[PDB]
Amino acid sequence: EELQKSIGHKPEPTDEEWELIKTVTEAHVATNAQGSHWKQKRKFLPEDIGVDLEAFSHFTKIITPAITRVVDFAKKLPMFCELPCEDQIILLKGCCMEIMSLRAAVRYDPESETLTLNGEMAVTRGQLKNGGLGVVSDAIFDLGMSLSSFNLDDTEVALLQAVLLMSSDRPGLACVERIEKYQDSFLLAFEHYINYRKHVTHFWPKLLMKVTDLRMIGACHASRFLHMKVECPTELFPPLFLEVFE
Ligand SMILES: N[C@@H](Cc1cc(I)c(Oc2ccc(O)c(I)c2)c(I)c1)C(=O)O
Repeated sequence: EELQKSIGHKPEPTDEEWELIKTVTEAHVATNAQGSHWKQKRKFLPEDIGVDLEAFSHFTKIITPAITRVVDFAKKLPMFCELPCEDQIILLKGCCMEIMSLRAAVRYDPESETLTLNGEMAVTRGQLKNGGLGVVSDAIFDLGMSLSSFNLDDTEVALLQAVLLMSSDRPGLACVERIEKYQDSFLLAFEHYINYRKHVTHFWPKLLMKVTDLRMIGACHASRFLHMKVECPTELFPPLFLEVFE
């Protein structure tokens, strides 16, 4: 590999990696709300709506499905299934917001300047921000605008998600080595898929910087959550939302 890159060849996926790629892609497509017809099926949140009580209410009433779809995505990855229960929980809690944010970001529309949540609710920066996210909204929107020129396909989005999922640095993990090895497997297949796609200069390095940003979005959301349960009541939070962000 290192030798091949030296010569200047950009290795494309092996047959082994194409299998992994098909698996991850299908896992994402099956659990991606509203499939590919999301634009027609989206409804714009009334300009008047939107910590703003009602805005927060709308978002939190649909976060349960969004969350379980992330779990559904992970369940369809055999590597994820090989991990012990404790690690599975830790990986899910860790990447949940990161992946949900990605899925919202990739559905940014310059025309309306909105993101689409769960493929059905189109919101502006101001609305998402006032409904509880604060600056996390700015971060997700900036990412979305930024990603439009990356022209990511379902496979690329799927692989980003898999890389986020398999983070061996989540506190409390037991299977550090194994999870890192899983991630390396995804990263390699990812880079090979990107060579095959032939996008844009320094594409791969630029994409990896997005991984870091999604990381940040997850972390700031944790802080936002602490700010929220100081304001909003506790009864305003759905049970699964509480389980994941504790
Ligand atoms: N759109 C995604 C899922 C998704 C659903 C929702 I509601 C989102 O807004 C949030 C998220 C966390 C919060 O604490 C609050 I308040 C609002 C986002 I960002 C993403 C998908 O397609 O799976």
